[PDB]
Amino acid sequence: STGSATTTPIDSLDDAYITPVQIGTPAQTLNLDFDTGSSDLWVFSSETTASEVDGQTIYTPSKSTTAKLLSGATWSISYGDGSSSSGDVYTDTVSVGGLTVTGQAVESAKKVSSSFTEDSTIDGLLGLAFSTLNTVSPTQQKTFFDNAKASLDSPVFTADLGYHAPGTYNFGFIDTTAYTGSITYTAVSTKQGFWEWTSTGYAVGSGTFKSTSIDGIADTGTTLLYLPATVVSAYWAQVSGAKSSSSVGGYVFPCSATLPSFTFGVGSARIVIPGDYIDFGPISTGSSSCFGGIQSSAGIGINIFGDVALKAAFVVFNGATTPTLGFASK
Repeated sequence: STGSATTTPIDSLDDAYITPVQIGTPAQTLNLDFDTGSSDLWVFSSETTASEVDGQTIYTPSKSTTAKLLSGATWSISYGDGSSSSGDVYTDTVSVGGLTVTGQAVESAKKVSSSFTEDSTIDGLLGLAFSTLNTVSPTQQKTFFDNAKASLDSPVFTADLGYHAPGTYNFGFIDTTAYTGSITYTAVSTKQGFWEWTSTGYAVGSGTFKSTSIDGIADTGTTLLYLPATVVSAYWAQVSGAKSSSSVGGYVFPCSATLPSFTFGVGSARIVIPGDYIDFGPISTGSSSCFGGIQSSAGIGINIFGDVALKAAFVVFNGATTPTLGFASK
């Protein structure tokens, strides 16, 4: 089997991407944030505290003839941005782009933090990291990809995120029309539960490539590119007027600037992020100070190849017995 679904930016900045997902019988379609940095499929629901729902579409398990309470199971998750959610668990039928899993754990939110409530466009998350990170207790549950893997034509999914445009998540096949050149594969460590790999270095604009190992994670659920302070300083030093602002929470730059590109290494191959992809617009409405799309990871504990980086590439998440990651230009 295979599946193919379009993923769409939630706003004009590409702050995140939503993909429609069919849950239950008859189908209830929710727009979920596919997140290769976590491993829980959770949704706004008829059980979510009413004051914490503001425009989202909800899953109502009582209206699904295939829903079943997973007795005793609870979940609770906290994300790197300080947001969180928690609740109980049903199993139900879940379909993405024509690919159907029966018995998928659907984590029903009883509580969500303010940032989820405040984002009316995201109805929940669909985790695509390794199932060892799933938070369901006392019986950990499998991701959608883990459950579908055996049925797929090939045990892979691909992320093709658009810049200010829709893109595609495919399951079970590699669309050879969706990228240019060849796909360069690189090793993955699953020891932390992430799609964790080592970039071979970077360049800023037309500058020379610096060969240096950068361990980080491929994370479709993080907006920006978070890299070591040395790398980020070298990038922003090429932008007149750019500075790190403690009050804003990262590097800012004059909105009148033209930003240089940023290149990262994948083995001997190179992925070029155009400068425009690094512009996240005014820090507040009407400001001439703009927020940078490359930020320091020094306070995180891990480097994060988020959407800024991934949307410059066609990315293969290879879930073979030994997982690997593939990157191609497009």
